[PDB]
Amino acid sequence: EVPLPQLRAYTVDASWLQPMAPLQIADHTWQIGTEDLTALLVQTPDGAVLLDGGMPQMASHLLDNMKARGVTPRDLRLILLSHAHADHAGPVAELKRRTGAKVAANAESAVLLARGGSDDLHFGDGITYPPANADRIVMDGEVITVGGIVFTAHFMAGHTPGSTAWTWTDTRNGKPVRIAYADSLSAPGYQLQGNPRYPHLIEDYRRSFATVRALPCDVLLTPHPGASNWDYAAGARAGAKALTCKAYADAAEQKFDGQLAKETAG
Ligand SMILES: O=C(O)c1c(-c2ccccc2)oc(-c2ccccc2)c1C(=O)O
Ligand SMILES: [Zn+2]
Ligand SMILES: [Zn+2]
Repeated sequence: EVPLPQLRAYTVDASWLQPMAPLQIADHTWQIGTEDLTALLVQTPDGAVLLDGGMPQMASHLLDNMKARGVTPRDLRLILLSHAHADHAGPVAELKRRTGAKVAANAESAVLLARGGSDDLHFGDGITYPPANADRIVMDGEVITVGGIVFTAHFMAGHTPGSTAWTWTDTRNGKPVRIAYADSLSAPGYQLQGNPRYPHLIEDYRRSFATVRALPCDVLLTPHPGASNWDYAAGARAGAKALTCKAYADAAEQKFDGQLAKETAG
């Protein structure tokens, strides 16, 4: 007699869990996550913003990196998200408890976050994390301003219903740098065609390729840094091979077209 299987925790490559010191992207913007998961701190004269936190277990590390940058728990005003999967929104509930941060997100991301990632359209209850509530709901193209860094939301549904690119203008050497944090355009293990839980999935992805291609994009960053060819562990060379938003979108569309063909064959 065979019992039901134990629960299996989702495990990741060691580099996804490997702490790194803050890496400066532009005058106000730093990577403060691990070697292989993005978590961006944007520091202003009127508080700080975090875009993504990575996995559930990264909360204390993020807080240590914030302190190294001079940002206290009270100083963190706002959390934004690329999308609400465990590997990017992991530690959000814990950060809200340990800091002043409030969460702004679109309705789709807020609903999935409130679920802690459960009942995912594709992963089901396979990748759950602690639930969190959003404090503010944002619409496509809506702007949020903190200390004169202006973040604009660009909905790019597909990877999740609520996938979002966040764009802002920072500086380097007194010159503007248009940063684009574009969400994932992967479909890992997804049923793409005739999916009853996401009937217009393909059309949403195609529109999202177009959105990403057109973003204001001097520097592209992605939730998984490898997708945009970042190597955070390479210090001074971390961003040298980085893709343009146009190149990222083209590569993603080519991979998606291959996946569609394999699906039809399978
Ligand atoms: O966010 C996702 O859906 C992806 C995840 C993931 C999601 C939740 C928990 C653990 C991993 O891994 C990957 C991934 C796995 C291996 C290599 C690169 C990315 C994802 C992707 O392709 O977007
Ligand atoms: Zn994801
Ligand atoms: Zn991911």
